Amino acid sequence: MSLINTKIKPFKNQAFKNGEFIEITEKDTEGRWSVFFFYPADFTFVCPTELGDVADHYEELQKLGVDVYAVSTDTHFTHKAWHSSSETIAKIKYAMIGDPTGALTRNFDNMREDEGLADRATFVVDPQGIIQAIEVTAEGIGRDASDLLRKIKAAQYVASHPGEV
Amino acid sequence: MSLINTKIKPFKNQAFKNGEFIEITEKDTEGRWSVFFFYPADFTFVCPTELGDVADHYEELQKLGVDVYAVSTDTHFTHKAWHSSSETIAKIKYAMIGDPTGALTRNFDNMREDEGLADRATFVVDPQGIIQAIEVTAEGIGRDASDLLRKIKAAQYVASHPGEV
Amino acid sequence: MSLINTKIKPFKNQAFKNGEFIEITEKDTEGRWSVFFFYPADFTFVCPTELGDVADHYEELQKLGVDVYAVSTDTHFTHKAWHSSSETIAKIKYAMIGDPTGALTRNFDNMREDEGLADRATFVVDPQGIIQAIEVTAEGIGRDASDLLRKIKAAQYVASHPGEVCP
Amino acid sequence: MSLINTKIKPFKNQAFKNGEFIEITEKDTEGRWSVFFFYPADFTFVCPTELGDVADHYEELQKLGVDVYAVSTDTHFTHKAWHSSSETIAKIKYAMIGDPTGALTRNFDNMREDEGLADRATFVVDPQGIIQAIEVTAEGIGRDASDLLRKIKAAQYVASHPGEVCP
Amino acid sequence: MSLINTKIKPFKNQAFKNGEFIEITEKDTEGRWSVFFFYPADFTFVCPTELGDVADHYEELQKLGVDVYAVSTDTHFTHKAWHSSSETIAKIKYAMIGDPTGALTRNFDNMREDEGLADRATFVVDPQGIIQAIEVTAEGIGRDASDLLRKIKAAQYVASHPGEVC
Amino acid sequence: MSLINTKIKPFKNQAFKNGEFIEITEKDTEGRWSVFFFYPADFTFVCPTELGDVADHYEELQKLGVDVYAVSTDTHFTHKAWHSSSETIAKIKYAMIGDPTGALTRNFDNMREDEGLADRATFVVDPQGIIQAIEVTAEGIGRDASDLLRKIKAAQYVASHPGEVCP
Amino acid sequence: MSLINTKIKPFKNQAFKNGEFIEITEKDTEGRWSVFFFYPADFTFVCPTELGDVADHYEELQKLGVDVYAVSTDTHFTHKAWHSSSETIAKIKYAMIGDPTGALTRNFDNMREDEGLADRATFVVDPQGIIQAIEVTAEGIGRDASDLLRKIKAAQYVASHPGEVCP
Amino acid sequence: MSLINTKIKPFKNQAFKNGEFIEITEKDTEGRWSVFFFYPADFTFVCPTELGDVADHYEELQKLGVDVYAVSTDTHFTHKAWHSSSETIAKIKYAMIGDPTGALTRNFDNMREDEGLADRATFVVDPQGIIQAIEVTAEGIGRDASDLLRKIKAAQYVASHPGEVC
Amino acid sequence: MSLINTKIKPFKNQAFKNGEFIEITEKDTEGRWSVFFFYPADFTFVCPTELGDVADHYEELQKLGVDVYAVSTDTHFTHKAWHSSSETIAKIKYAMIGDPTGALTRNFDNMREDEGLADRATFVVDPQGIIQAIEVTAEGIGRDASDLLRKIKAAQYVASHPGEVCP
Amino acid sequence: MSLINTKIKPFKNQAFKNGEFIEITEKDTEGRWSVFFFYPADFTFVCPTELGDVADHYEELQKLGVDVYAVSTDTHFTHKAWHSSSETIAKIKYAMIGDPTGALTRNFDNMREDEGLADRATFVVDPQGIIQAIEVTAEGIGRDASDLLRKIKAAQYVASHPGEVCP
Repeated sequence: MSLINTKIKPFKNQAFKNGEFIEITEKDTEGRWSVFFFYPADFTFVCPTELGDVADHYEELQKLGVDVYAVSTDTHFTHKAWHSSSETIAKIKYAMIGDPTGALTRNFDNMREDEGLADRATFVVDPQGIIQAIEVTAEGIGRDASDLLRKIKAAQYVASHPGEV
Repeated sequence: MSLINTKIKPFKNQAFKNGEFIEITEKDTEGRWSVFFFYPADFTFVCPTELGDVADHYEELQKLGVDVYAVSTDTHFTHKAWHSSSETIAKIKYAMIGDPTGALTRNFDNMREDEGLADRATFVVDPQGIIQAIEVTAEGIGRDASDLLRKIKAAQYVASHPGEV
Repeated sequence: MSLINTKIKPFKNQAFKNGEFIEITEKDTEGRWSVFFFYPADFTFVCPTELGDVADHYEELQKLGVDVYAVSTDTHFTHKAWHSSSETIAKIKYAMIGDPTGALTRNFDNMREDEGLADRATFVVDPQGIIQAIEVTAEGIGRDASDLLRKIKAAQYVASHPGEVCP
Repeated sequence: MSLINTKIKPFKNQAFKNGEFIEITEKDTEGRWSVFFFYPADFTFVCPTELGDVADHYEELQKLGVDVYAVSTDTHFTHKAWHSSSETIAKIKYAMIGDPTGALTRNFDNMREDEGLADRATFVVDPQGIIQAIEVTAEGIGRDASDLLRKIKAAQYVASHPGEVCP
Repeated sequence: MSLINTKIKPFKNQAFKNGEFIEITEKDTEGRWSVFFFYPADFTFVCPTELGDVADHYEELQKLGVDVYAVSTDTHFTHKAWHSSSETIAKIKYAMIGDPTGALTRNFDNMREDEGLADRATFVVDPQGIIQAIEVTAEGIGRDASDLLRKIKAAQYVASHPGEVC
Repeated sequence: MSLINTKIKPFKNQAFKNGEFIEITEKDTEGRWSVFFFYPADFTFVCPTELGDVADHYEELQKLGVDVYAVSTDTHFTHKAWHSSSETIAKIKYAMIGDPTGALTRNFDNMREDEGLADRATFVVDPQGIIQAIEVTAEGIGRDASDLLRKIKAAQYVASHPGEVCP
Repeated sequence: MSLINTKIKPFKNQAFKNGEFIEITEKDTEGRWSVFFFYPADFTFVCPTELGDVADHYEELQKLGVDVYAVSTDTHFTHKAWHSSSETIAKIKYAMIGDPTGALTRNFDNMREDEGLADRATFVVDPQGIIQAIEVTAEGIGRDASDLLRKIKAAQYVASHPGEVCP
Repeated sequence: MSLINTKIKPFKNQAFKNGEFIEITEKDTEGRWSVFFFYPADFTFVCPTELGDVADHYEELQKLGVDVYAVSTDTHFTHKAWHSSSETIAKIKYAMIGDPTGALTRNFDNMREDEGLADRATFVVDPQGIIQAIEVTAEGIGRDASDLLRKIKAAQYVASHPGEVC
Repeated sequence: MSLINTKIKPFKNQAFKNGEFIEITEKDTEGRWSVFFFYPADFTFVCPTELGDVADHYEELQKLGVDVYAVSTDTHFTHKAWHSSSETIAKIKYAMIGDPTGALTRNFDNMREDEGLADRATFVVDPQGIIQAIEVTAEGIGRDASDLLRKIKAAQYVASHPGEVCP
Repeated sequence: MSLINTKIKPFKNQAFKNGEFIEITEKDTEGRWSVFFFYPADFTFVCPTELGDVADHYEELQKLGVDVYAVSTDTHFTHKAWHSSSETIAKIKYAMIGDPTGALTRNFDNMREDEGLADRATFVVDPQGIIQAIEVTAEGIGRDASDLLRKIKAAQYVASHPGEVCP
């Protein structure tokens, strides 16, 4: 059974956001468009072009009323260090959630059970909590932020206008 | 458990391809890059911009050595009629698979069990049979063919060069 | 476990009738004689002589107080397209139900599980919902509408005169 | 889970035919067209027009290479007595199978479980054993043999010459 | 797991009695001694000596306040035909129950599953519904009606005079 | 499920016979007619008319090649005492089996579970081990040995002469 | 799991006592010291020295307020016969319980399952129903009534005088 | 579900015997009469009359070819301390087994689960390993060694002279 | 599933303290710092340096408001005898708990299942009942009380003043 | 179910050591003294005094023939970053294992299931693989490396002189 068009499960995770630690839950996503951006690990040799691309469009997403949540199995302590260490990660101003339990990752059925890391997946959730769009990729295959931006605009248009030609 | 990075299951489905009925199986996908394009139904009032967009890039995909498989719960008899009826569907020259049993749709966990139709999903499969990229969307939210094209080129680059910076 | 002389199971399917879509249920059948006409698929190369033959007698069936329900595993969107495409299907004035779930087909135990299509079966249901006549045929074997009419008239005769047969 | 286009299940029943008892199995039906004719009970007040109709066409069915098997839940001993009793049943020259177990009746899914009798169903089986036509009716609703004969000729035509007919 | 000294299960069966069809249930057996006489089938070549014997003793049984119920897997329509056909069955004044479902036969655990016919068994049921005597035999083995009559008289004596210690 | 026309289950019980103890098994019943005579208990106040009646016919039964086995849930030690105690039981020359475990009683489905005693049942078994006749009665209802003797002669006749049809 | 220091399970058995039958239950043991004396069978060739030894001390046990219950898997009818038969058993004035169902024997976990008889066990139960002493032996090994009497006096002493510490 | 007439389960336990530690197993009991004497605990205020009685009769038991094994849930280290401490326990010449695991106690179904101590029970085991006599009592109830001695002699007589019918 | 940072499970054990027996439960540890000190057995040849070390620091622990509980699988009766026997154990003024059930030992997951003795483990529990420090060693490896004392002072400091220390 | 004196379970984890990644298994530990040092997370604000204190004594441990294994639930990619970031972690010359699965942490029963991080535990393993010493502490309570060294030397002394303690 697919996760498309289903309500997101509850959670409690700590996160790093613009130099301050915070706690996000499913309560925070209510009445807001949410974007859960899963990625495997921090401090990897792979280019963080995907996270940096979303950082560029984050001003645009905030104007649409869309929150962004970068998720990974590393701790939020690690996210703070990787923000200060890397130049590309310094650009992001959205919440970077840590999921050492893996609970939030397993809610979206997105766990590499052998590696203990999250697969590369992007989810789009409406104010009601229902998942409207999913995108999963293998390693080395990037996901485009401008493509994501179009999918969100389409989702907001459908919620506004049911049954268009 | 996710379908990402798993081998595709076996199948036997009839299909319509450039004016001729044919039978495709998992044997045909072996040694070839395959793209399974799921969509709910034929003769709907919704614009088939997604199928028409892939038709434009089909010349380009064939040069990369990539086969395309449009899948739906309607019969292959219905696919022939919709090819002759519609102008946008007349453009496609790839196989349009019919899945009235739903077996091929349920192999990819992509069934609307209430409606008896397939969800809007796109899959990318390598010559080995392993799924490298997944994209699922709700109705009204289109998927971009140029975005898909980039994800395939990336997948072929990774298969060629393991462990790039 | 014969399916004859049993009350029809409840259902909720979308259908196409006279250029507009409608929702049909078991609530619509009660209080009226119903005829569920199953066929495997739309846009098949085999002729719809059976479907067109019922369309000719539909004026007589409506006069008798009998509704007709053409059922198939295709969508109602296809039923609209196949109505405009073919001449024989353009004669159809009754509802053409779509059953992509197969639920309505499985209620009558009439599903080809391998193919995922309905078998060629015709059922006659009284106002109470009880099935009084069944006719199932293989591919290529035609179902006569004139014989169907005779069975309907016989069923209505027995309903009007219960236990008054063969003296 | 329809019985149409499926191979018949094996059986072993006693039967009465032309003044002597015989044992009939699924092996007797092999390589030959068979017609299983079910009816509820013997010595009923209902007129056996359906049994008599097939008896008239039996000479014509034997020319087509078609065997007929009348089946009921009564014993083969009972069938012999009903042959000597009624003048309509005296016309019967085909085998009258007794099915007190109900096994043969339940193989065709044609048992009135609460009554312990078979329903009025007619089946057409090809030499391969595959069921090509089914016809079930309620009490009082007659099954005409002329339509059955037409269905058999159609079935034999499709088996002989696949790839037809109308486009 | 025996069937002796147990209350009979409820049932609904059609039967033929003196040129007329009737419906018997467990309600009809209440407040009366009953005798369920199972036999395999009608119109068989085997001698109907067993049913003919009970027909002779039926006058005696009706005096004792005992009803007789001949049960079989054949229909009640056949019982009527077999009554007019045979001269031995013409002596039958008691009810001939038809059990095509087999439910009544299955209540007494007396069914040949592979044959679909009832085994030749005899049961004696008191007014309370409790089974007091059981007799089962194989094909060709005769059941004596005079011995049955003796058992019924003994059953009625014990019910009337319980705890008489010899 | 009926026990008529079924092979007896295997057993190993201790028994008292003719002033000495012996062990009886299903091996002893092979190739011989056997009669299993169940009764509830020893030293009861009820008159043992049933056991004494069989003892009178035991001389005749041995000429027919028939063994008798009186079974009960009491010990074989108790049977020896009851043989010496009562004058009616002193007539018995056949084996008196004790079944304190109740295994042999439960093989014939003849146990009063709440009481822990056997019901009054009599079984006739042929040399093959198949049960040909069953007779069960309630307390106070006597079982006739003359009728039992008659049933055995009928059983031996049918075994020797299969399928006798009377003219 | 040990049965020592546990409340006895409920039961309802028929027993022979002093020339007449009676029904014993767990209700009868309430508010009184009880002694359950198990032995395998009646009319055995083994000398009943154990039962006769308790009969000698029964006069003394009744002064202590102690009831005795001789239990066995034989019927109470058999106990009456064995009371009249043997001279050693004629001494017994306490209740001789019969347990053909074996329920009371299995309450004390004292059944030879393969044999269908009780083992040689003796239990001492206080007014509360709690088991204070257990004594089990094999065949041929005698149980002393004098030692049993001593154990009861010790049990009554401890019940009256809890936690006695010797200086 | 009784423990009478059943072969003893195998075991491995440390024990104290005559100022020296030893390891006893089921192998040591083979070909010899054994007496497993369970008691709850060491250093208790209750009188050790039961163990003292067996110590007096131990010479008699060794003549009969009978070994004695005093078992308890305490360690064998404590048994040594309790041997030197008390004067009644100083009479003990037989082995004092320690069973802190409780395995040997659980083999005889003789454990107070909530207390974690063994119930006061006595067992008599023949050379074959079969249990011939069992005796269990509650706290404060004395076990007689002279009666135990009588049972052992009776057990040896029956083994020697089986089927002597009086 | 670590025991660190978890509330201790409830118990009820007998113990010896200053020449008299007492019952200790989880309720006695409430509102007070507790130290559960496990060791395998009494009267062992191994030198009790670890027991003696804590006895020297017990006066210092009582000032900090810390109770000490020496635990083993031996009985509380045994602990009394070992107190009078050894001169090192004579220094003990804290409670010596006996755990013959092993329940208290198994609550801390500290049982040598094959030996039936406790392992050499030391636990530190706060007034809330939460375990703040664990230390387990093998046979021969000593646990020093000076390090334990330091760990307790650190635990009391963190409880008093959260938010430390080094960045 | 104490974890002391048990053979360590097999594992396969990635690790960081001296600026390069390596794979460590139970195969690497056998034949050598090993020390598994668990800590909850990298880049925590709390000081790594415990981790730096072991780095000071690592020259002495390598001389004693002892390997050190720092374990945590973070990736080995973070261990490399935290090595370059902090001064105290730059002193680390031994392997720092990553355990994102938590498998290695769950082998030692040292997982905070709520937080998904390892508890502060230190284990000492001999060449045979048997665990000889365990030390677990809460957050804020320091683990002394000088005390750890003493336990190691004690474990090696007992291994060299088995059963030669405390005379």
